[PDB]
Amino acid sequence: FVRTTAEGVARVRKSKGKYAYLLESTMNEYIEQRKPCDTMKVGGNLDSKGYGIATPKGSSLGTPVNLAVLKLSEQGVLDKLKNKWWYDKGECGAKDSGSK
Amino acid sequence: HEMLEGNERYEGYCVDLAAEIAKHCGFKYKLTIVGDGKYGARDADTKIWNGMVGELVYGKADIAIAPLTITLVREEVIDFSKPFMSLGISIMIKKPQKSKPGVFSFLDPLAYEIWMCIVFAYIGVSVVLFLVSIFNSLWFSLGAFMQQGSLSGRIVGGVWWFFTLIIISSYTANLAAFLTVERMVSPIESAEDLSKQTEIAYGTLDSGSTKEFFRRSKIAVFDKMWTYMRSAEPSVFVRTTAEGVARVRKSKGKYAYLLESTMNEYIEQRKPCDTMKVGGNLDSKGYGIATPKGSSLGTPVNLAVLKLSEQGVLDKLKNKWWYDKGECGAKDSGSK
Amino acid sequence: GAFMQQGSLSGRIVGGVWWFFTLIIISSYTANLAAFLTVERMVS
Amino acid sequence: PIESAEDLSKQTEIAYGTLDSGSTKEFFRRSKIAVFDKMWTYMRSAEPSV
Amino acid sequence: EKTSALSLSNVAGVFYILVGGLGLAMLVALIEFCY
Ligand SMILES: CCN(CC)Cc1cccc(CCc2nc3ccc(F)cc3c(=O)n2-c2ccccc2Cl)n1
Repeated sequence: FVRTTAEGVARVRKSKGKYAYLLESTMNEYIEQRKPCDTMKVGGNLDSKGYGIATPKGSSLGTPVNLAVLKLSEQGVLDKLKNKWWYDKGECGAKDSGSK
Repeated sequence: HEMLEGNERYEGYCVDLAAEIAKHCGFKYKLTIVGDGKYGARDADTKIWNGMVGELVYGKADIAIAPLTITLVREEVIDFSKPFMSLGISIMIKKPQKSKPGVFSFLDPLAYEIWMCIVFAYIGVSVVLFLVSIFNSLWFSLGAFMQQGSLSGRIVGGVWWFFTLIIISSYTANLAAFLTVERMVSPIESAEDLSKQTEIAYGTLDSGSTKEFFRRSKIAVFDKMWTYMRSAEPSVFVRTTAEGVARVRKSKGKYAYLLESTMNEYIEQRKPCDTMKVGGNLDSKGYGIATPKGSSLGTPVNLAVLKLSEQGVLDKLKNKWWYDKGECGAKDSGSK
Repeated sequence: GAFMQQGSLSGRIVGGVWWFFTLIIISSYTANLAAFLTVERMVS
Repeated sequence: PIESAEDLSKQTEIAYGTLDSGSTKEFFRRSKIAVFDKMWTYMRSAEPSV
Repeated sequence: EKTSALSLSNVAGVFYILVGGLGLAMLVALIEFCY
């Protein structure tokens, strides 16, 4: 086990292919697209969780923001935004891994 | 099903979930089948809801536990619980690399006509060494054949040496080609690479959430898939989900079908185990338990669903009816 | 001493079919060695 | 690379860039084509400055 | 996917230079038997 998430990434880079690390797919997918492009996500996810937008109970902003998030997903916004900051903004391109 | 009666009549994932829901709340439930189906939709003209979602708004049921899509149009009329099962649109293709070893392929690069043509040159040179110089001359001509190849006999082995040199080189050269070309393979490619080539066709369901995703999608990769399937002839769509599954099996690996990962993973685990989910999901979505708005069951049920996910229950129930009871239990762990 | 330089009438067909067998392997050895030097695959 | 614009967008070994202030740069910006928008996103976030 | 295969029409190019050498081998054999 490692102290921080920062030490967990660096240990894989200095293990000569003899150490693995387990973490959420989002952070793992992002690290995959940042130099020097030596890590990789392999295999499917182990469990079903997610991220959400939190609101104090009984607040007016509650119900609308919840509905608004569902509109973004069905309008392809959330998928586009993730594609924009993970892969587009990424330094190791998505096409770099597809025979270059 | 004929001899039994009541809740035990049915079995399934949500059936087991129905109890685990009732255990963390404490209520005597009853499993009713929807009278029409179609999950939950709203008509254009009359604007009357139908299906399971309708039996919640109209008070005919008290809760809807099923693989119910968490869409916005349904969230406006019923309170969804958090997702008990994350999923997305996926790809389904046939089982590749079905062929072929055997001694008939032992004479493939050098074509069928050349293995029967090289033998005309061997006996044609073993009969010329009979002349230029029956049991010791064929042994002497064969003793010169294995080691490559008078002034009359020296040019026989000199020209035969060129001829045998060309064939072994054109044999070795072409043999690397079939191995370099094999070394490309997809095999097994991503969702974007499926759109690039048009040798293997692909499509979705003719009327459903899967087709509409590609319609208004403004992403380049998915719009390129949409403009292809829209103009594709013959029609790449299918009428029902059963047809789309069957069409992949009978296309010799030259057709693909796109559908939700849940329904894709389940066909992977049923006979005759020739389908396979490839690549990751396309979009983010999940199923939820619907309740009537303002109902006292609401927030308690939502809290209970979070309890089942983190305790490891919803992951266990997923594995149970998919992989454990699955008829292709051996075709999953050793398929790669 | 007959094996290093490739391969009576009974001893000639022995050195001939052996020469044909070893010719296949050394060619299939070279042909596959080129394929793995052209396309480098990455084993997970 | 083969002589084409899509073959230039598909790889990032040989980098590419335009002028800092001109009609050349503004074309890629508001272009709504699949081939050209990918080139814009790359040049927009390429580091160091192309 | 090639499947380029091997062409018999081009293999004949060396089958004709060989039989040409076999025909030349019969022309040199006769001049050795005379002198
Ligand atoms: C693996 C899928 N194959 C399609 C049947 C691809 C293919 C197509 C044409 C030819 C080949 C290679 C065939 C082959 N030819 C030989 C000729 C002479 C000889 F001494 C040996 C071989 C030979 O071992 N092969 C072969 C067959 C199957 C796998 C590997 C090889 Cl090298 N493979």
